[PDB]
Amino acid sequence: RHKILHRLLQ
Amino acid sequence: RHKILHRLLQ
Amino acid sequence: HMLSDEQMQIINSLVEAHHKTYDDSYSDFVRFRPPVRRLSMLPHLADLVSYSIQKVIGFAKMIPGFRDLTAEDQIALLKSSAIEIIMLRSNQSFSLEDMSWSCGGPDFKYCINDVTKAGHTLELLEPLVKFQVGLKKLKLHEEEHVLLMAICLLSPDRPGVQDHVRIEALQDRLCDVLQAYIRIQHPGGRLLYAKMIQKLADLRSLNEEHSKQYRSLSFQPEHSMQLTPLVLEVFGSEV
Amino acid sequence: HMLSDEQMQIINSLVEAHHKTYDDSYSDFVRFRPPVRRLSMLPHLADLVSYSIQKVIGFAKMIPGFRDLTAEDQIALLKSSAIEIIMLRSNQSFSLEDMSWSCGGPDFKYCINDVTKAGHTLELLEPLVKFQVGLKKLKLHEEEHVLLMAICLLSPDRPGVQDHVRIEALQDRLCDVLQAYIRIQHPGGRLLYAKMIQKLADLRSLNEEHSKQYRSLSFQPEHSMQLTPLVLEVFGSEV
Ligand SMILES: C=C1/C(=C\C=C2/CCC[C@]3(C)[C@@H]([C@H](C)CCCC(C)(C)O)CC[C@@H]23)C[C@@H](O)C[C@@H]1O
Ligand SMILES: C=C1/C(=C\C=C2/CCC[C@]3(C)[C@@H]([C@H](C)CCCC(C)(C)O)CC[C@@H]23)C[C@@H](O)C[C@@H]1O
Repeated sequence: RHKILHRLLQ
Repeated sequence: RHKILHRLLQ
Repeated sequence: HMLSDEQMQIINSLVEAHHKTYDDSYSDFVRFRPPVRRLSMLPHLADLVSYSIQKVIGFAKMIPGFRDLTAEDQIALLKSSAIEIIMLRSNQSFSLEDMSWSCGGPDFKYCINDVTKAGHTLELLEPLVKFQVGLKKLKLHEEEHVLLMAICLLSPDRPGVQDHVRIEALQDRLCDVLQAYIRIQHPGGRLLYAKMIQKLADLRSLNEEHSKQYRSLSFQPEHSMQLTPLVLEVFGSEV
Repeated sequence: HMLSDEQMQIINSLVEAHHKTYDDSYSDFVRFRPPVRRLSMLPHLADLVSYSIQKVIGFAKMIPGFRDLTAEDQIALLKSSAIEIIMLRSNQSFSLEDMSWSCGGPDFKYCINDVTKAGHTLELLEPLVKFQVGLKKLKLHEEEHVLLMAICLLSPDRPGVQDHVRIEALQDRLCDVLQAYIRIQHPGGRLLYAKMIQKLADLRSLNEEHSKQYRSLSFQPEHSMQLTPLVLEVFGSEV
């Protein structure tokens, strides 16, 4: 899902 | 899966 | 009357288990991400809780009868009680004088305020400190404290438990030891037992509230990324 | 000839992006779990890499044209290059004198040996240091260094990439800027460009080797529990 990468990429 | 809990519980 | 050998051996196992999983000097705390006074305290407290879970697990494996349970039930018991076992063992560092958990210099002394910076509200912290105060006042013997933790951990009333019959029995045998001990070894402990069970109920509520607040913290990746794999695994809903 | 405005603006964006994501004092390193000399250095290096990924992401979002890519391709590019971008930016802290990455007192100075205590072998570390040495000797200008990172990040030759046509184009425009810059602003840089591209190939091999060693470290929960959510997400195979 990449929850963190998504959020950080704004 | 609880990979960590399993391993720690030996 | 007087305790039996088996009863006394159970006490020996638990006291030693606790001694082997709880450092009163808290020297390991320096290996934790430093505390900092958005949720500046989360990294340190996450490491503190993560370290503590590891310790609760070590103590658990030494509770007589626990390791015989299926790995599935061991996990079910750990996951649902971990948070409560932690609040219980933390009482050893709590101080009625300053209403805080004192584990080190100015750095490792935790106040309600500090926990606020970990993403938690008074909705939880108020009862927690209130619980810590009440429990401290019971001046439990190390033996009663260790039994209260083993009893809390073997609560068959946990979601996901299967063999809730054998768990039920194990908790009962411990409850028997605690009751006998208080009666035989603790002067003026006529009401004690009843008070200790009441503490288990307060823990359920604290557990519930913490779970709510944790869920929110958990759904925000910017925050969840600050937790540790173990903390994420034990407090997560993936069962 | 001479650079164009667009070409010069791209250089301005990248240099500033890097300045905004790379502290030469390394003051944040104290917030990392302390280093310790089984895999005693893993906690500190995990935090160092995790912190660094966050920085690579910040720099990435400022690479001209990157943010226009689909979130899926941004993630695909980050996940496969992150490790290489990290080895590249780390060169700024590497020292040919002591053959180490010097970021602080005795604590934040990293030797091949220290990385060994994070679960990695010479199979990786030898080429890494060898790569660090060769790259350092190219005495790149901050502008060429920042371009080399943007170019490495926009390699369309990454697993999981979709719009490998637009990515391909973006990398090309950057390659054009780097080439022009070297020719126009870097005296004696006739061979440079060719040497810099060769460095990208060395990174692929380093990337491959690191991936192997990481997989092993990753499959052992006693070790994986020491990593961070972000590190687990970026180097994980769940795409
Ligand atoms: C750990 C231990 C100690 C203190 C416990 C505390 C003080 C700080 C805040 C804590 C950790 C409460 C927090 C509500 C829990 C927050 C965790 C999280 C952010 C993941 O939701 C629960 C118990 C509290 C120190 C020592 O007694 C060992 C013990 O073992
Ligand atoms: C990070 C940065 C720095 C150094 C990089 C190093 C030195 C220690 C060991 C590292 C982190 C190598 C390790 C093979 C990677 C191990 C990671 C893991 C354990 C998860 O598999 C890759 C690059 C090396 C410091 C500073 O330059 C910022 C930069 O950004």
